[PDB]
Amino acid sequence: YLVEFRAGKMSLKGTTVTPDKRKGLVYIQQTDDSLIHFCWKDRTSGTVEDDLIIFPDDCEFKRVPQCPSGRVYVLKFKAGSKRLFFWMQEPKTDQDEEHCRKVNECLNN
Repeated sequence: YLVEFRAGKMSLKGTTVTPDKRKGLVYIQQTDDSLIHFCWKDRTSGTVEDDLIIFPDDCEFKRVPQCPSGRVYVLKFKAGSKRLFFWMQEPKTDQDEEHCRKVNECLNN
């Protein structure tokens, strides 16, 4: 994996963005066709539930500022305003911003 870190996901439940409680792993992998996949894996089951091919400039990964936990990040698509939300699961917050920087580097490089 190019980048990996502990994080939960969220889903739209009707109109409502709803955090998924499961322990998860976000990772980015380059496949042998040279494409870049942004993925989310359920740590308990091992199942990869999300696998998105991302090209440079498609996305920006960013902290969501108004969340009091400070742990919520969004993968925002520049075309269509599609958004995927994640919440950091490492117990200390020290590495959150570095994980975020590494995501943007891997996707845009």
